[PDB]
Amino acid sequence: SSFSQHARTSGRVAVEEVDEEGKFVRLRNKSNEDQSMGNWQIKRQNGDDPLLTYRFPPKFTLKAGQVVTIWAAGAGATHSPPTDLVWKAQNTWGCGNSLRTALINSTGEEVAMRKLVRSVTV
Repeated sequence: SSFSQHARTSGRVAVEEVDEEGKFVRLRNKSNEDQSMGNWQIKRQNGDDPLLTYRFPPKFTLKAGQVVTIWAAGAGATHSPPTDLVWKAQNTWGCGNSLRTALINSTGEEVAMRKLVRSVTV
């Protein structure tokens, strides 16, 4: 339309419930390989606006079909590990044209991506 919703997956991760206009990324491990989320980096490019990333803690692992939730400080989400990873340096994305969000896996390969693409999307 004048907004297209997208996400794309590696398999053993899917961006399963992607909750619009910067509310949450509900992340599930859709194929059955247990992946180390202590070795993650969640990263975002916002428009022609700033370059952010959020870094993960070296202790945790995602299960072959469990659920996890990562998101932004004032999005209605609590600071609640290892289930709700709430980041500080942005509270959500209160203005955007084309937002590209993606998680970098347990070995540093990009595996589960979410894109919200609005005003001037070809």
